[PDB]
Order: sequence, then structure tokens, then C-alpha cells
Amino acid sequence: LQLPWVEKYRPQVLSDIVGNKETIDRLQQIAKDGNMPHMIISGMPGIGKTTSVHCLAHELLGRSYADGVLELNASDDRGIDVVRNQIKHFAQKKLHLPPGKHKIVILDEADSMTAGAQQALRRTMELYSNSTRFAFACNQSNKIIEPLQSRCAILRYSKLSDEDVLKRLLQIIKLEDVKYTNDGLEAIIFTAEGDMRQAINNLQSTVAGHGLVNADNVFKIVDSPHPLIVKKMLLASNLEDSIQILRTDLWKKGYSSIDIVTTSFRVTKNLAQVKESVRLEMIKEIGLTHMRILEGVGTYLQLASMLAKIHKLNN
Amino acid sequence: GEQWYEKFKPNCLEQVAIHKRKLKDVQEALDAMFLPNAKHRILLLSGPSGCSKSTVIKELSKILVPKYRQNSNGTSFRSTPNEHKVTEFRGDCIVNDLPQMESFSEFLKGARYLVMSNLSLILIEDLPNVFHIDTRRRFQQLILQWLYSSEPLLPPLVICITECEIPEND
Amino acid sequence: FSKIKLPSNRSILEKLQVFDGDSTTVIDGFAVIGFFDFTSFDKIRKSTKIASKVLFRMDVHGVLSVNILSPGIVIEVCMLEKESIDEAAQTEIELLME
Amino acid sequence: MSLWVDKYRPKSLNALSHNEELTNFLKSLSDQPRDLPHLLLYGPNGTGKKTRCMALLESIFGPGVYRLKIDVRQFVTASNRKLELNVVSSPYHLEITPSDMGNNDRIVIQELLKEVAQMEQVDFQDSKDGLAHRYKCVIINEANSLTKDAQAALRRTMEKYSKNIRLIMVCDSMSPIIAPIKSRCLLIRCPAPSDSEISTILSDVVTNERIQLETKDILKRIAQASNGNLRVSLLMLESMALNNELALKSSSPIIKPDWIIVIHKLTRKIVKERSVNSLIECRAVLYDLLAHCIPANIILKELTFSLLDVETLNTTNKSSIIEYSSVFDERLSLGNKAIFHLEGFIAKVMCCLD
Amino acid sequence: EQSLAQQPWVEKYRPKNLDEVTAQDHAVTVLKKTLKSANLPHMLFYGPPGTGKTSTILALTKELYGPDLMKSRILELNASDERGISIVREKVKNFARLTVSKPSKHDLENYPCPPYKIIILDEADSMTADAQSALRRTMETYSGVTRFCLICNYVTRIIDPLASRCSKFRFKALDASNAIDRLRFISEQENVKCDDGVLERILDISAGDLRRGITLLQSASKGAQYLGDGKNITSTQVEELAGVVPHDILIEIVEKVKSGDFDEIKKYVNTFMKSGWSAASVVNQLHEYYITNDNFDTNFKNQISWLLFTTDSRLNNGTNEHIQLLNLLVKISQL
Amino acid sequence: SKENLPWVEKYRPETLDEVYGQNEVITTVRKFVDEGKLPHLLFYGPPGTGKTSTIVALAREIYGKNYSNMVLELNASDDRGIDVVRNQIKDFASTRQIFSKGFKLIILDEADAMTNAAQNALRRVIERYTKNTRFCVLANYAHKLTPALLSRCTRFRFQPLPQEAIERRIANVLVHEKLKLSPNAEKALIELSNGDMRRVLNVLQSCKATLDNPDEDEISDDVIYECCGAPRPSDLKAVLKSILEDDWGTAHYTLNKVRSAKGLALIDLIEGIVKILEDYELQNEETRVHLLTKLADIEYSISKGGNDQIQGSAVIGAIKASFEN
DNA sequence: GGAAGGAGCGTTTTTTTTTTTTTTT
Ligand SMILES: Nc1ncnc2c1ncn2[C@@H]1O[C@H](COP(=O)(O)OP(=O)(O)OP(O)(O)=S)[C@@H](O)[C@H]1O
Ligand SMILES: Nc1ncnc2c1ncn2[C@@H]1O[C@H](COP(=O)(O)OP(=O)(O)OP(O)(O)=S)[C@@H](O)[C@H]1O
Ligand SMILES: Nc1ncnc2c1ncn2[C@@H]1O[C@H](COP(=O)(O)OP(=O)(O)OP(O)(O)=S)[C@@H](O)[C@H]1O
Ligand SMILES: Nc1ncnc2c1ncn2[C@@H]1O[C@H](COP(=O)(O)OP(=O)(O)OP(O)(O)=S)[C@@H](O)[C@H]1O
Ligand SMILES: Nc1ncnc2c1ncn2[C@@H]1O[C@H](COP(=O)(O)OP(=O)(O)O)[C@@H](O)[C@H]1O
Ligand SMILES: [Mg+2]
Ligand SMILES: [Mg+2]
Ligand SMILES: [Mg+2]
Ligand SMILES: [Mg+2]
Repeated sequence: LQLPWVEKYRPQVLSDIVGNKETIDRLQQIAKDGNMPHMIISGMPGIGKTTSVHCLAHELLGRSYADGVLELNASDDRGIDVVRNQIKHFAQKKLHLPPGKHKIVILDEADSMTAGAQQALRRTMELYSNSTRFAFACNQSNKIIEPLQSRCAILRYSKLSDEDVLKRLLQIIKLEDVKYTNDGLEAIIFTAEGDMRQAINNLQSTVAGHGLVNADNVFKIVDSPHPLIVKKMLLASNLEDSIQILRTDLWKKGYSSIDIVTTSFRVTKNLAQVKESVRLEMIKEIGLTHMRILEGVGTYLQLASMLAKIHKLNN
Repeated sequence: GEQWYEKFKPNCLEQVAIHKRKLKDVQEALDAMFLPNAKHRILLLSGPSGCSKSTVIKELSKILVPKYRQNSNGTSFRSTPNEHKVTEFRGDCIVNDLPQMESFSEFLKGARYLVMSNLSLILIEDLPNVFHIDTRRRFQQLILQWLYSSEPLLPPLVICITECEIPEND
Repeated sequence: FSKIKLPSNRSILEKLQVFDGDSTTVIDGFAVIGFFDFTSFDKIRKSTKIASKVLFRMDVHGVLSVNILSPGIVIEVCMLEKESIDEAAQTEIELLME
Repeated sequence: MSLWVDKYRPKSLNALSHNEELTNFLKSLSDQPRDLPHLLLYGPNGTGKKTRCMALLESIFGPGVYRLKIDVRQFVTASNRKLELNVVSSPYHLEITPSDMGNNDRIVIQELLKEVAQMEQVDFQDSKDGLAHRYKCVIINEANSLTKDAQAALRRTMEKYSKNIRLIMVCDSMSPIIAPIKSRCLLIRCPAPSDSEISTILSDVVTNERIQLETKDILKRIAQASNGNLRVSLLMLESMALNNELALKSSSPIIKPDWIIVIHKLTRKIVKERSVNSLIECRAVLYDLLAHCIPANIILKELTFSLLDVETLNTTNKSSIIEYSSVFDERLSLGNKAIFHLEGFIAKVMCCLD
Repeated sequence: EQSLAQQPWVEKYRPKNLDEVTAQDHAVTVLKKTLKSANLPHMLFYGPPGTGKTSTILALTKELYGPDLMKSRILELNASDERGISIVREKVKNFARLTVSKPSKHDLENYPCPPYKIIILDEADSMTADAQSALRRTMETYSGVTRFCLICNYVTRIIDPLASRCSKFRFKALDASNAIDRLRFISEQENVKCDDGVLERILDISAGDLRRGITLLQSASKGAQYLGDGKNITSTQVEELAGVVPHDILIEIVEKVKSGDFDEIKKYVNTFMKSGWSAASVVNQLHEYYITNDNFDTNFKNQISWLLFTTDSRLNNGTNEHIQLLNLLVKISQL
Repeated sequence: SKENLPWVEKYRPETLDEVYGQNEVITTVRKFVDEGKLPHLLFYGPPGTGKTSTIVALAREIYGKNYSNMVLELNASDDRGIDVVRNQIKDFASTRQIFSKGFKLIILDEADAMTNAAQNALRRVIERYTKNTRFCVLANYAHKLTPALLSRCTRFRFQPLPQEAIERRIANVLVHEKLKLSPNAEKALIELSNGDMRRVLNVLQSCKATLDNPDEDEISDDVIYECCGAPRPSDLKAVLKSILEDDWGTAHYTLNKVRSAKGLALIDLIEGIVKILEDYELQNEETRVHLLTKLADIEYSISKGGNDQIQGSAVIGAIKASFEN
């Protein structure tokens, strides 16, 4: 069978990774130099953290990737016993590598590691840093305990810009010989919201669905991100407009009330235009509505009342 | 590819990045502890990550242990003077005939003997798995027994605890 | 990586045949490798404890069948092979066998 | 000897002396107790609800209901938390206060009571042939303090096992009782005794104890100070008699619960000075009161009604005070920590007064 | 005779068959025809207290299976049982997967014996949302051999997927118009002599709860028997037994509120709460008095309706009766 | 055996051709299986829209009638903790097909009930074994799914069922059974369905049960209202007219009579009146604010019980005060 | 002889269900 495009076109080299140009350039510098230190890679989902770390390890270790890399993630056993035995034995292993090269322990989703295992990793890093180096990958850098953070260079990935997403999408289209239009690519980028995994998934879905990537064809399957709809609903100057948006764009499309209220809270947390008093009052009203929904009254009437109270707060 | 924080590590107490008053307080406390009938048996150091607790402890030991260690009566393990000024507990050590929770209990039962001609400073930085309730209870019991021990001679015991918050985990 | 090799004698290994995946044509010099997770392979230990004879039969679809003969108790164990073998594992296996 | 509250406790229906209509209704209930429904007696605290329940049990069974012993029943939660409850038992009935277990009260309903309901009581007949069966009586003290889960667990236990068990619940207010539970019980209102009846009981006690009384006005004043609570009336009578060499006089002070005087002082301070520092001092007083395990709702009610008695305040101030009291009482009912709500009420009162 | 007279009237007169259930025909007809169609769906009975839900399900099970087969075809769980997520995932799932037990020849000849079991979850609204979610696919997967019956008073407490999976039956309130016949039959069976209109008054006071009405009738009968005068029961005695505030006391409260003096209202309320009247009954009587009064204007009625609603909600939250009553009376006085 | 089943299960779609109201999603998945390029799927939608039916039908189409041998289905009724993900799901996803029948399928129905730890463990299982396995997640609440899992899955939204699809399914059921439905009855059924086919099927089964002679009797809107005990539109209109035009006593009497005629519930009347008022043309916007706030408060109070008469009077007073602005 | 800079202060700790890790077996 044919692999999905997300996995089929996963980059093999750092040069094929787009976005965070300075960070990728630093990674390439490290790869071509060799003296890799303990590092932490943090950022939002689907921006190349796993791809970047794996490509760096591959380029650094060459043929010795199999015997010089130990990869562990949340799907494997990673308790304190694992740190005591498997990681310890790997770090103790005497492996002949080219000068400036070290064994790499990749801990993907390191944030999920237990407190005991994280504390145990301190002594391992202290003892075996001469021949072993650790590459943590996570979404929240603060979820790694401070003693471990103290030894590692931090590297934060930013959300991908529309330009890099468009460039890599054009590369994929050229490889796949996909017919498209500019508006279709713009719609795909808009719906991706900076997540390239979603961008590639939506591109594949659209290409399958109709063959031609148009805006209308893209929007037949992919929907506009609902956080923007919620923001438009909250910022409406008229109660009628807010109610109309809530009905047509959210309720009639099958969005659950709990999702709507959670998204409303998240969006209100980042409303720069509104004042602080109005913002906190809106947060209070949203929380009261959320409490009512959790009790079982997840009705459209409650959301309409929440919108009415928010509009009152605005006035 | 040596890391700078290790490559340029201090080689003497004068280069340790420590406030002068804190260094004086720690040095006086440890020196008093090294007395034959010292009032204090455990020195507990607490603070944030990377504030020179273990570094200053080791640098001070390098001076204090030779000063107070009794000269051997022509007896020693190997030909060399056995430069083991600091004895550290390892939390990842696993032996065949010992349950995990007893490991620390064993360590102290050995550390008790490092006095006089075998004088050494006991340092506890890599603690046992205190997140396990039973292990923490055993650790506390062992600490209390050391504090209340009737042994006339004991070596100075230093416990360095790095204080940090545990991020919420699923 | 460790190895346990059965002797080539008619008291522990009564017979062995490789059929090139069709049960008919015997081929010499070809090696068949089946990758399994021990959590499932070890489930036949209790059956083998009482077994008098064991017959292994692996097909091309990655299915391994173990027939255990202890008038008597007859056991059939069918297991699936893993998706694929890593390059490191293949290299280690080849080095062990050569 | 025993306190006069218990020394002169009536031990029969015919021994009752106030609320004769309630006594007649209880007697009518005991005429044919075979089909006695579950009972829920509600009324002001200290009016004699437990005494009347015991009198009804005595009429149904006999004086042996008053021979009470205490046992300890051990329960284990999901987290292995081991805890204990006191079960007061007589040969004919049982007494429990599940609210003593807080949020774990439901466990008591699910394990203990259910078992009591499931075990049919049978005994060999002394004269006739064959076994004889009798339903067990169970008293639930402080029914209104049960969590909603325990009340829900009570429903099918009451219904299915009606043959083997009859519940008699007692409460001071029915507001916290869920509707399904009220539907399953015969509701009995227990009015407080009038001042005249309290004075008569106190005078009878005085005559029994040979205490010299200058005038009967002292008993009336004690009854007024008790606010209809006969138990408090008797306790203060005993305290005043002992502190006055068993010779009461019109000049003898009336002893009130210490926390009540503390709340009165707090009200006076609140009225006098209104500022942040005054609020902090009031918080200190509130925390001291809570340290003695005084319920937060009781503290709020006492403080509110003490404030409403101040003469200097006007109609608007009192209206605002009662509004805030209602709002913060609801907040306490729906809340987790009482300090927030009491402090908020005091702050709102300070804002309105100033 | 004594054995039969050893039960409270509510349990003594619990309906035995579906024919005895009253005022709930809209669902009883479907349940009855299910005995012939053998096409019972998953059921969600919901309604206010004492409307006949548990009685209906018990009667349906008895009619479907019978005294002997029921013990192997019915699994009942209620609030008194542990119903955590583990219970739902293990015990309920195991019973739902159980093979249908073989009926005996007597059972087949005497009862329809449909080829499935029944799981009854009484007081289902007390179960947690996660535990409810654990039932979703168990109900669908084993619908060929198992049918679920959830019963509740607050339907909003049932998660939406479960409500969608279950056919819904709303039990109506039992009032003087639809439940009078059953109460009259019960009174006749017990030879309870009452004045004309007493049963209607009891039903009106019960406010949709036939269990409360039956208990009130039993209390009145006991009082009359103890008195032993041969006179018929009166509505005044029923009101006194039901905890209804006498009309004169309500009139006094109304005049005090009309006066508008805070101190007099406070003193009167302090004296009134000594009697122990339940605040809910007083609020209901005040609502009936004010809303139906023709001497007040529209604005007053709107404001008082909102005030009464707020006070009733606060009381339902389980608040101090004295404080809430005083606040309501003061607010009405300021209108 | 199908005859004894409830209609909700008796009429479960068996093939993708029987799933209505999801034309775009269905066409996309059908063509994906035709080209054998199925990606990891997420089906997000409200109850009773055809997610489980669609995924089971797709599995049947992919693997014919032996899908149960190469499809691993897990739902909320099963334990799906991190240990389950590590052992069972991982072993199934990392093993070869039974007869090399392309790729294996793992269905996680009601995945919004899974814990955060299990979802986090699922990420690398999904990514590593994409060649041999494909994952399908189904959900009603997206906020319970972690961002990584959402990013890994191609999203498809199951909208509330359109009217035409409901009419076609109802016609299919009516031809299957020997049942007759009136156009007004069908309109009422669609209106009360709220885009849920389960409700339609359950109400239709109850209506058939209600008929004395289903072989010839026709289902009218009155039968539907009786079975559901819901208010008629005329009752709602009369109640609203009395509230907005008559005096307090007349409105109270009208509400009491309308409720006592058929034992209607107050919450149903409130919902109907809210729906009616949502289309009202209001020249003052504060009226809408007051209506929404007060009616939401009354609904919340009703959800916890309370006094019914007081709540009805509250509804009347709230509407009158709101429209007095 | 004024800044500016820095140290020490300002602390204690079960509970509902449900899930998970750890340790000894
Ligand atoms: N910067 C990028 N350039 C090219 N392709 C990318 C990029 N980021 C993501 N992709 C695509 O998305 C796939 C997933 O990338 P990953 O690096 O595994 O995602 P991620 O950043 O690790 O997100 P998390 O933290 O694992 S949820 C890759 O295989 C690529 O196909
Ligand atoms: N001038 C210096 N002063 C102190 N530490 C230094 C210095 N130069 C390098 N280091 C190194 O910096 C590191 C930090 O010192 P540590 O004493 O180990 O930290 P800490 O205070 O003990 O906290 P933890 O528990 O180790 S995270 C050590 O590895 C030192 O060798
Ligand atoms: N419809 C009815 N027909 C006849 N008797 C009824 C009816 N409803 C209630 N009763 C009487 O009230 C008793 C209780 O009935 P139930 O069926 O338990 O009410 P309920 O709906 O279950 O109340 P909840 O919801 O558990 S508080 C019965 O034993 C009957 O005596
Ligand atoms: N699109 C549809 N076409 C035809 N019948 C449908 C459709 N959706 C639902 N149904 C009917 O409703 C029943 C339930 O459908 P499901 O697919 O199980 O509901 P659902 O979408 O999974 O909702 P949840 O998430 O499980 S509550 C099916 O067995 C059908 O009888
Ligand atoms: N009729 C009565 N005659 C004399 N004392 C009474 C009478 N009724 C109640 N009491 C007294 O009131 C006290 C408290 O009554 P109790 O039943 O505990 O109140 P509660 O209703 O709060 O349980 C008892 O100690 C009892 O002596
Ligand atoms: Mg990653
Ligand atoms: Mg250190
Ligand atoms: Mg019931
Ligand atoms: Mg489904």
C-alpha cells in the first residue's frame, strides 16, 4: 500500500526542514561540528521537533546510528527501573566513534517522565556526560525538572510561517504532480494554523477528494478553525450578530457546548483589545456557564445567556 | 567536546562562586562538626539547582579531611594514599543479595566505619527513591537512627537537597 | 544478544526442512528468520513442560504453529510474527549465525 | 448526679407536659404500630424531639428501650482509610449519627444500614409454635446533615426492606432533605414549648431540688433568654442555682453560652469601627470561633440576628444586612471554606454601615 | 389478618400488574404491547418523585418473566449499591454478556418469556458521567440479549449519549384529576370515612406525589381510629397533618408585610419560626396568595414572582430557613 | 433475530451506501479505500450521527465479512489505561496481518474518555506503525483530546442529520415495517429529532406500539405528541399569547389549564417558547438580554427540582418584565 | 556618605474517585 503523505514525505535531512531558520541552522552547525551538548527541544505539535532530533542524530552518527542512539518515548517503559538498568548500561557502553561524536539518548515526550525517573537521570547525566549526550523533546519545557534543565541548552521552536508551509507544500505537490490553485493553497495554510502535519493531512485529503485543490474544494471537507469563529462571536458589537454566529457557525455544525465554552475561555484569555475589567468579567461569566454545563445543562439557551451577559459587560 | 562547566570547574575553594558570608558559615559549621565530640551530626544544605552546594562541600572537604584524618599506622588498602576524601551514596547501584529499599541502610552501615585513620566525609546528594512511600519512611527512620545513635565515633554526614517543584504529571 | 542452538542429531532435532514457502521444494543454503515478542512466545512453556514431541511449522504469512504431543493431550499454539526486523537486529543475528 | 436535663427526662408519652396535640398524635401512632410508616420529626433544636421519639419507642416496646449500650463499627474506604462509628443500641432499636463521618456518611448507609435492613429479625415463640418476626427500629440523628449521596442511598433501602426496618429521622430543618426522602416519610412538626410551659417545668425542677426562688419572674427571664430551647433553659437554671448557693434572686446574672457573648462583642465592634484593621480583628474572632467547631452557618445566623438587634441602625442598614446574610448563607451552602463567606459578609456589612 | 396489616399503605398498595398503574397510560400502553411484540427497547423513565416509575418497571418484569424466571433474567442496581466505573465495566458488562437462561415448561406455558435479560439502574442520575459513558457500547453491543432500564428524577443528569440510546418515557405528575380514582379505591379498601373533597385536598397538597398523599391518608385514618368517635375526617385535620400553615397565621404575616416596619416583621418572624413551620410550605402559600390576588398590579406581581423564585431556589440549595424567610418578607415589604 | 432487536440497532447501516447525511465524508472515505490510501482518521460529531456505523461499514468494505479478525475495536466500556496502550494496542499494531490483508485497523471509539497518559503514549504508537496499521478515533468532545493526537489525525466532522436524509431513512423504515406516517407527523418527528437518528427511530417504534391496529392505522402528529408527551405548537402559541397580552390572573389560569390538559412539563414549554421567541423581531435589544438571562436561570433551577408553580410564575413574570422594556 | 547591592525574612501540608508507579514476591 501507499503510505500517507505525512509519513511518506517526512524529511530525512536537516536541509529539508523548513521554519525556525536560525534554530535549524544551529542544528546543522552542531551536526557538522560534532560537539553536541545536552539539549531540550520545546514547541507546539507538528513543527519538526522529532524530525529535527532524528535527522541530527542520523547525520552525527553516520553508519553508527544503530549502535550509538537509544530512543525512548511515552509508548515505552520509562520508569525508574529503566533508568537504573537500560539507560545506565547504554551510557556505560564503550563505543568507538569519530572524534567529537558521542552516543545520543533521545527521550521523546520527556515531559511525561515520572518524577523518580527524572531525579535518577541526574546522576546518569553527571557520570556519563563524557561519552553520552541527552536530547529531550517536549511541548512544555517547564515540565522537565529544574536540575535537569540546568545541564541542557534550551531550544524553543516557533510556529511555522505561511511562507515556509507554502514552500514545502509546493515541494510536495511537485513530487506528487498535484493540480492546484493559489486560493486552494491559501485555504490549506489558513486551516493548518501553523501545524504542518495537519497541512499535509488536509492537502492529501483534498487531493484525494477532488484532485484539484481549490478553496471551495478545500472547505468541503476541512473546516475553518473554530477558535477564530469563537473570537468573532465574542468580539461582535451586537448581541444578534453573536447569537447568529453561535447558531449558524457553531451549534448547527455539531460543535458541543463544552467545547464551545472551553474555546471561549481560551480565546478570551488572549483578547488584547478588551480592557482588563471587561476581560475578567467575561472570564467569570464563561466560568459560570461552564459550571452549569458540567452539571448537565448543556443547552443552547445557556450559551445564548452567556453571550447576552458578555454583551452587557461590554456596555 | 568537553563541556565548559566541567572543563573550567574550580580547582580550589577561592574560585567557588559562593557568597563570602555563606562560605564562612558553612566552613565554620563543618569544622565544628569535625570535632571528636561535635554537637552537630548532620549538616543539611538546601537550595535551588546549581548554587554550588556540592561543589563547595567537596572543596571544603579537600582541605578538612587531610587536616583531621589520623595518620595510618603503616596500613592502607593500596600503595597510594587512597585519596577518598568524600564518600557519596549512589541511588542507581543494584546488588544481587539486597532489596532496593535496604540499599541506603547498607550504605550507612558501612559509612559508620570511616572515622579516625579511615576518616571520610559522607555526602548524600543522590537520594534514594523517596517518591516511594515505604522507601521514604525507611530513609527517615535511618536518618533518625543516625541522629540518635549511641556510637561514640561517627563521621560528618552532609545531606545536599536541591529544592525544586514537581511539574504536574498525567 | 544471546543464542541457543539445538544440536544437529536425531535425538533433539529429529528433522528440519525449508520448503521455500510452498511446502514442496526443499532449498539448501536459505535461512528463515521469524521475529516474535517473548511475551507471546513464552506462553508455550507450560505446554512444553508436559510435551513429549514438538512440531514447529512456519508459513510465509508470518504465522508460526506449534504442535505439542504429550490417547493423550494434544495442543496447538498459533502465533503471529512481528511486522519487521530492525537493521541492528538483522546484523546481530547474521553475525551470531556467521 | 446526672444533669437536670437528663435527670428529669420524661420516659413515657403520658409523662409529656407540653404540646398536647403532638402527644395525642404520637399516642394515635402507637395504637396499631404494625403498619407504622417511616417517620421524620422536624423542629427547632432542643424542643424535645428525641425525647418524644424515645417515648414512642417505649410505648411500642416498653421501658427496655431506655437500656442503651454503645458499640464501635469499623469501616474502610476505597483508599484503605480505616475509620469508626459509634452505634447506640437497645434490645429493640438502634441509634446512629452518620453525619459524624462527614462525606463518608454514605458508606454507613450503604454497608451498615443496608445490612441491618437485610437481616430479618426472628425469634422462637415462648408459647405459640413457630417463629415470630419483628421489624427493627432505627433512629438517624442529624438527618439534615447527610450528604445527598447518603440520602439517595436511603431510598431503596427504606422501600424494599420496609418489612424488616422502620426509620425514625430527626432534624432541625427540612430544607437540606432531598424531595425523594421527604416523599418516603411521615412528616411530624415539633413546635417549641411556650414560655409558660418552660417556666412550669423549671419551677417543678426547682421544687424537686429545694432551690429557694425569690420570685417566678426569674424562670420567665431564663425562658426568654433560652429562646425556646428547653435544654439550654435547664442548663442555665442549674448553672445559676449552683453559682448562687442554690438561692436564686432577681439580681442573679443570666448565664449564656460563651460564644454568644463573643458574637455580641464582635457585633458591637463591627458597628463601632469600620475599617480594614477592624475587619482583620473580626477575622481573628471568627477563626477563634471556628476553632471550637462551631458550625459556620450557625455563626452567620447568630451574627446576623445580633446585628439586627442594634438600635442605632436604620431600616436601610438592616435590609442590606439581611440581604447580605441571605446571599452569603447560600454561598456557605454551596461553598467549601467558610472563612471566605463570613469575611465577605462582614466586609459588606462594614461597607453598608459606613 | 395481622400479617397483611403489617405494612405501610404505600408498600401495601404498590401496583402488582401494569393494569394497576394509573395516569401513565402513554407509556404503559407501549410497555403492555411489548409483551406481545417482544421488541422491548432500552428505556429511560424520568419524572418527579412518587409517580410510579419503580412500580412500573417491577410490574413489567413480573409480567414478562414471572416469580421463578425473574431471578435469572433481572439485575437491579440502585443508589444503595456501589456503581463506580469499575462496577459498570465488570459486573454490569458480565451480566449483559450472560447467555439467556433456559425457561422451564411451566414458565413457557404461563409467561411469554422473551429471549433477553433486563438490567435496571434505579436512581441512575446519581451515577457519575464517566460511569455513564462506560455503558454506551455495552448497551448497543449486547442489545440482542439484554435491555437496559434507567430511572431518574433529573433527566439532565443523564449524559446525552445515554439519553439518545434510550427511548424516553416521562412520568406525569399525579394530581387530583388523574390519580383520584386510585386514592378513592385505597380509601374504600381501608374503610376510611372522609368528608367530600378531602381526597382532592390531599392530592392538591401532595403536589404531584401519590406516595405522599397515601401516607397522609394513612395518618388521617390512624388519627380517626384512635379517636374512635365515628366522625368523618375533615380537611382541617388533613391540613394540620400535612404541615400547612393555618390561614390566620398567613393573614397575620401578610398584614405584617403590608405594615412595612422592619422591627415588627423581625419580631413576628422570630416568634413564628418557633413553631417549626417548613419554609417551603410558607413560601408556596405566599406565592398562591399573592399571585392570585386581584388587589395588586402587574409590576408588583412580576417583582414578587422573581423574588419568590429566588427564595425557593435558595431554599432548595439547603439554606437557613429563618434568614431566607426574613429576607423574602422584607423584600416583599419594600415593594 | 433482527426482529426482536430495538429499531435503533435493527436499522444499523451495514454498508456505506446506507449512511445518509454525510455525503462528503462518505465519498472521501469510499474513494480512499478504493485507492487503498486510508490515513489516520478522526470522526468528531454529536450523538447519533453515524460515526460508529460509518467506521464499522468502512471496516466491512475493506475486509469484507471477516473484518473482526483484523480490526481491533476498543471503547469506553473497556479499560484503556496506559498499560493497555503499552501492551495490547502496541502488540496488535506491531504484528503482521492475518493473511497479509493490507494494513490492520484499530478503532478507538469514544476516545474522549481516555486518560491523558494513554493518549500521550498513543502518539509514537500511531507514528511508528503507520505502514502496518491505521488508527480511527471517534469523539463527541474535542476538548478532551490532546493537541498531539488531534494533529496526528485527519479530521472529519459529522454534522447534525439534514432533513432530507432523515426523510429518506424514515421512508426506508416505513417500507420495511407495515407502517404509515402522515406528512405533519413526519415534520414533527424531524423537528423533535434535533439531527439525531436514534431519537427518530425510538419515537417511531413507540408510535407503532401506540397504534391499536398498526396494519391499517396511520400515525398522526397527535400520536407523536402523545408518545413523547410534548406540547403541541398551538399550546405554545396560546401560552405565549396569553403571557404577552392578558393579565397576570388570566395568564396563570391559561398556563395551568394548558399544562393540566395533557400533563405537560414546564421545561418543554420553556424550550418551545424560547424557540418561538428566537424568531421574534425585537426593536429593543435589552429585552433579548433579559429574556435569555432569566430563562436560562429558570432552566437551571428547574434542572435541580424545586417548586413547579413558583417556576411557572417566574417564567410568566420574566417574560412580562422583559417585554415591558 | 551617599548610593547600590545583597542577604533573610514572610510556612505548611490527606483523602472522593480514579489512575498510576513502585516494590516485594
Ligand atoms: N518544519 C517541517 N518541515 C517539513 N515537514 C515538517 C515540518 N514540521 C512537521 N513536518 C511534517 O510533519 C511530520 C511530523 O513532524 P514531527 O517532527 O514528528 O512533529 P513534532 O514537531 O514532533 O510534533 P510533536 O511534538 O511530536 S506532537 C513530519 O514527518 C513532516 O512530514
Ligand atoms: N566557579 C564555579 N563555582 C561553582 N560551580 C562551578 C563553577 N565553575 C563551574 N562550576 C560547576 O557548576 C556546577 C554547579 O555546581 P553544583 O554544586 O553541582 O550545583 P548544586 O548547587 O549542587 O545543585 P545541583 O543539586 O548539583 S543541580 C558544578 O558541576 C560545578 O563543577
Ligand atoms: N402511578 C401510580 N399508580 C399507583 N400507585 C402509585 C403510582 N405512583 C406512585 N404510587 C404509589 O406510590 C408508591 C411509590 O411508587 P414509586 O413507583 O416508587 O414512585 P417513584 O416514581 O419510584 O418515586 P421516586 O422517583 O423513586 S422518589 C407505590 O408503591 C404506590 O403505592
Ligand atoms: N447517518 C446515518 N444514517 C442512517 N442511520 C443512522 C445514521 N446515523 C445514525 N443512524 C442510526 O442511529 C444508530 C446509531 O448510530 P451511531 O453511528 O452508533 O451513533 P454515533 O454517531 O456513534 O453517536 P455516538 O457518538 O456513539 S453517541 C444507527 O444504528 C442507525 O440506526
Ligand atoms: N415534656 C417535657 N417535660 C420535661 N422536660 C422535657 C420535655 N420535653 C423535653 N424536655 C427536655 O428537653 C431536653 C432536650 O430535649 P431533646 O429531645 O434532646 O431535644 P431535641 O429535639 O433537640 O433532641 C431533655 O433533656 C428533656 O429533659
Ligand atoms: Mg515529536
Ligand atoms: Mg553538584
Ligand atoms: Mg422509584
Ligand atoms: Mg458511536
